Amino acid sequence: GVFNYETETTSVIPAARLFKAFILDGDNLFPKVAPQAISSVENIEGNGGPGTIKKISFPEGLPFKYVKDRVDEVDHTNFKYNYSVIEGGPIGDTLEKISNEIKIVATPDGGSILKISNKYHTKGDHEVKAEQVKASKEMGETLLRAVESYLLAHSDAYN
Repeated sequence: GVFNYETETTSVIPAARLFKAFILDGDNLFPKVAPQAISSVENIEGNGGPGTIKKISFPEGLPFKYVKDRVDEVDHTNFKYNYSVIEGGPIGDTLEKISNEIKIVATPDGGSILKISNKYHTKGDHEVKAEQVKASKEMGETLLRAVESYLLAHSDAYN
């Protein structure tokens, strides 16, 4: 009973840059440029290389505790990022596993669009709640905005 939440977002930053900074360096940004969304990531070790895990931890006031993500390999030339949320967040209820695939696209006059693919893997019970898909899509849009204005404020970081 998986759900295919194929959504997307828009950013003024070109695809490549948005990737090297908002998708390749979110651990040294999300918290800095977005201390309101992330607090610090812990793991990124070298145990599985392509497909390792990470422990993202938000600041207090969170209804959850943290979130482990699976890089599931990563791209670069075509700006692609196949990762997962697995354990972490509102786990339980009706959402145990979650595989997300992202694909940035550069436009001749539209900056870059982030094609997000939230594949939810719940376990029977009720179906994924769009509202829930929105909360996560909310932290994702806010972060994109953080790394979006971080490149301009700083000296063109990730250039």
